[PDB]
Amino acid sequence: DKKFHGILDQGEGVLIIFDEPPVDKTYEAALETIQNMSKVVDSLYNKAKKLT
Amino acid sequence: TRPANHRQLTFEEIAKSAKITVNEVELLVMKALSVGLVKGSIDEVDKRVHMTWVQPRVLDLQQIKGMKDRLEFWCTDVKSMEMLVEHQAHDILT
Amino acid sequence: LLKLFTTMELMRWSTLVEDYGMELRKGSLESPATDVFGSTEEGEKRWKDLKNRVVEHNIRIMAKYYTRITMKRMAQLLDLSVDESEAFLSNLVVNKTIFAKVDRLAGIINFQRPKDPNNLLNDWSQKLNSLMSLVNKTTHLIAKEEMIHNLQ
Amino acid sequence: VIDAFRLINANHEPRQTTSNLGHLNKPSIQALIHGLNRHYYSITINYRKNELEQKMLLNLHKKSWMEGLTLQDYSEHCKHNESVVKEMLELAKNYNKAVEEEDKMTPEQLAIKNVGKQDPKRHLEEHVDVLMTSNIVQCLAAMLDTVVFK
Amino acid sequence: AVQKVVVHPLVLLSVVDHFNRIGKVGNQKRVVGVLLGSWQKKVLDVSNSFAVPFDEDDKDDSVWFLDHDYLENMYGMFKKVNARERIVGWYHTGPKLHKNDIAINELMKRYCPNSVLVIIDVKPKDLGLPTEAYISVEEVHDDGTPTSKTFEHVTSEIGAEEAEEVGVEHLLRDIKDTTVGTLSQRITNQVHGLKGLNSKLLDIRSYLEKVATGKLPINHQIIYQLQDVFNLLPDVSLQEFVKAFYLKTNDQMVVVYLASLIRSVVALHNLINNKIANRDAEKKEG
Repeated sequence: DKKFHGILDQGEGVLIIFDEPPVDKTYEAALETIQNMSKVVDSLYNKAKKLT
Repeated sequence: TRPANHRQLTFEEIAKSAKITVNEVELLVMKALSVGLVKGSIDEVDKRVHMTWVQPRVLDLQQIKGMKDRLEFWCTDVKSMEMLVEHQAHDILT
Repeated sequence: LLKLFTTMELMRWSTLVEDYGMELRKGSLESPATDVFGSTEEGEKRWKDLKNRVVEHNIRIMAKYYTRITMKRMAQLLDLSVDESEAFLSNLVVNKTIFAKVDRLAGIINFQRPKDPNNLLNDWSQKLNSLMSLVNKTTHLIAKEEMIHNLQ
Repeated sequence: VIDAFRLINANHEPRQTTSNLGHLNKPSIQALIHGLNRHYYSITINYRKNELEQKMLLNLHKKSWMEGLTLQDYSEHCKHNESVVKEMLELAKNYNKAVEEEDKMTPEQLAIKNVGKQDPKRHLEEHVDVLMTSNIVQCLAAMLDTVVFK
Repeated sequence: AVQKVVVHPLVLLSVVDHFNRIGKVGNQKRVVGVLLGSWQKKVLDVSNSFAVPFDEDDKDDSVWFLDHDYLENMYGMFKKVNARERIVGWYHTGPKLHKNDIAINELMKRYCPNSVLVIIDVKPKDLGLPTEAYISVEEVHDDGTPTSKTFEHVTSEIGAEEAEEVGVEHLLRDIKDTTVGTLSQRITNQVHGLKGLNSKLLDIRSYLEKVATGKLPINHQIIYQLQDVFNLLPDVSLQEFVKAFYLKTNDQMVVVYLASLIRSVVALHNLINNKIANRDAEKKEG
């Protein structure tokens, strides 16, 4: 349930602790923008027909 | 004396060049840092020590030449890469 | 006592008790004692308190330098067996006093915070900027010396 | 806005002509209304400058040399980049929502489509130029330093 | 201590006019005057200047005249014209620091104890600011023993009010290239900064040559400073540093890549619109 940060080690009876930034919030924005302009290119194609 | 790149001593070398047992070396460097002679840290785990800087010390007329030669190398590098930038960037900035 | 508590260097409880032990707790006829460390129960409590403060100052002083220090060596230098020194460090960290990670599995006490690449490059930048300013200052002193010695 | 004058007497033409140097300025309506070329006449103004004046006027806007090779607080760099990209996300959504139009819109109606309403295309152009210039400059400075100082 | 000193374009141009007028008068190699201004809590503000007759003996640096009576009269008249401005320091147009400077400053120090000296070169053979500011302070040595007065450099810059900005921008119609985009941030720097660094390093090297060849004596504070300088220089072969540099370069690249994608899509859209417009114009024309 993500109460704290780390993971066990069975057999050895250890408990590691660390600190992780699971996300960066500057690649997610880029991926969403790539998707949005994929939709825009689809729109241009749908508007490329009139040229034919 | 140790070159700038390495400058990472070992306890055993302290003990052999200061005539002290390894156990009591740590207090020596601890104190040296405390007074203000050298900045750095200690690695008790690995029995090493990093000296990021040593108090300035007067130099004779030989080390002066070494420092001048290092400055020549620096100036040559700087000019080389100023030229690289200007040439590769000529068309835009005429 | 004041200087010892302001100088930055490890101090041994043994030395403090041997020298000032009598001048503080049992008092002096020439120099009157104070109720600070008398025989009352509060006297024992404040004596424990002074022990605690010497230990915590020792911990902090090795916590400025000493990136890494084996648990055994810290405990030996602090004059405690392994367990009590470990408990003291754990309490100190939990209280936010000092920062350090006990690697109980390898017996190492790391005093170094994480180095995110952002901070690493920022330190590099600060170093370059200081280099630049020192170049400028050395040139000013050179101009001054040349002015003072060259017109002649 | 500046001009040099002199007084016409009560006498004809106030001055004689031997070039086009007088007639190049098209005097303004307000100056005429208030008496130009009737009681006073203008004179051409020249801002001629010597060599040292030229050399210092060019030397005002010049920053120190250190400023040229200073990076930015990298954390501020990343924050600025992520902020602009998080803006480009919504600008791209609006660009999609706006390109679908421009076919179902009268040739005149478009000239008013953009009054009081954000336009995605121009803002995207501006942000792209900003991002790309800033990042190129920071990268080049980082590499140039990486070489120069040892 | 002064954290910063801001001069105004009018002062620079007035000093240049002064030097031109005297040189036209001739038989001089430096000019001296005053500087008027106010304070803004350690952020000085120089705003105006006037002349002060002065003459010197080039051969021996112990003979000089400076009509301080002229200074007092002009301060009276200027203070009559503009009250908000009071004497701030003094300026001179010699290339680099002279020996009399401490003498004059101690003379000037009566009118303003916190007097800052501003040198305005009028013939810049370099790529850098045209002014240098200096403040006189007592220097106590660990071995240099006698306590003299030496100039400590203080940060200086150029600043202008809206009227001055308008006028200068008007006169600057002799050359102009704004291109605030990448062109400026790559001509104003990178090249400029490297050129300046090279010139400074070359001055340090000339002095080092002179000391080593015996033409001068040895100065120990300089040697300690240079040792600190060489100790600051970073090392670029540490895996940690390489890792960090690559990480950051990669992030910068992803952003530029997104930017270029955006731009390509927009340009293609523009081509399509132009093509459609041409086709429609032809069909209507046919």
